Amino acid sequence: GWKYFKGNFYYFSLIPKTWYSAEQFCVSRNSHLTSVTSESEQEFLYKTAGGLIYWIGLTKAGMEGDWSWVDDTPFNKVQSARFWIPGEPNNAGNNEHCGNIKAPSLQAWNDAPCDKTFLFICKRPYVP
Ligand SMILES: OC[C@H]1O[C@H](O)[C@@H](O)[C@@H](O)[C@@H]1O
Ligand SMILES: [Ca+2]
Repeated sequence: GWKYFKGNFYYFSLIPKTWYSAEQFCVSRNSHLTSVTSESEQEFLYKTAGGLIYWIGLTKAGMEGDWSWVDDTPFNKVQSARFWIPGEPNNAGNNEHCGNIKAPSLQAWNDAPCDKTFLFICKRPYVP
């Protein structure tokens, strides 16, 4: 069951996977792990997550370890600053190169090891 919000459908998984296995599941359903591009979308996502941890489309790109969205939405460092949990991203064990929705708050995101298994959220555009 996909949920609808502002022009996109979202799949909140019932089974946990690593970040990449999650992304492949999304891709098999003509989607991607979700990007987050506004306060209203962040709010929709974290509220729907209901306090459980879900992989989202956050991952590193480039030598400098810049964050990026797997669906290729340009990542806006300034506009996204308010969406991380205070203290994140912290790159623990120098091995946290993927991101999830963790806290039920506008400040929701944590960076975690890509090989950890969590539920996940796919995002699929509706094309009229
Ligand atoms: O204390 C916060 C810290 O908790 C755990 O160690 C992990 O979830 C880290 O990703 C996170 O940064
Ligand atoms: Ca972290």
